[PDB]
Amino acid sequence: ELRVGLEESELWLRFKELTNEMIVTKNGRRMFPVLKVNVSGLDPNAMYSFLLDFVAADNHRWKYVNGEWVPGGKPEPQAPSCVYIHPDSPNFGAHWMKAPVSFSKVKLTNKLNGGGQIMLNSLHKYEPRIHIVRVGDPQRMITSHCFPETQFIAVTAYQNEEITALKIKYN
Ligand SMILES: O=C(c1ccco1)N1CCN(C(=O)C2CC2)CC1
Repeated sequence: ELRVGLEESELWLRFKELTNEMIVTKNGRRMFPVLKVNVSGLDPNAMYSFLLDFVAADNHRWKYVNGEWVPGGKPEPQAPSCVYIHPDSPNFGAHWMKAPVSFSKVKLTNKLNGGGQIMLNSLHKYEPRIHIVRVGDPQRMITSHCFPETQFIAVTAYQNEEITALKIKYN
């Protein structure tokens, strides 16, 4: 059976309990924690590409008020479709399953200024989603897993000083 497990789930849950934040910048900022998954039940012989996108979680934006995240108004129009191709793509099942798949180089941005970046709306909540695309498949089979532990609010600057401190502690 195909199984995609979140790595460092305990670390992600430490951030999620505070409400996770990821910085977005003009030039793009790498994530901490880094999304990493373990994979079993691929065809070791088949070739696959790994894609990453970010799904908008809510029909509203968020605001940090009195040390609490609360609904902060109507959402901006959805960020454009941005898919990140894992740089090991395409590769054998055996490649993806032999060691955890790390999305260490993906950059989150609030400006479409190129460079394979992911455009996100500040003060909106997103949930990372990984797609496994089988290569040379006339049916273009794709599997999609969501990672609820990895939900975060995109921010131009950290709102919660406990998040700022956590990011420094574990990174
Ligand atoms: O789908 C399965 C699974 C396990 C047994 C039968 O199916 N898993 C395990 C739980 N997962 C995690 O990411 C763990 C929290 C870290 C996702 C993958």
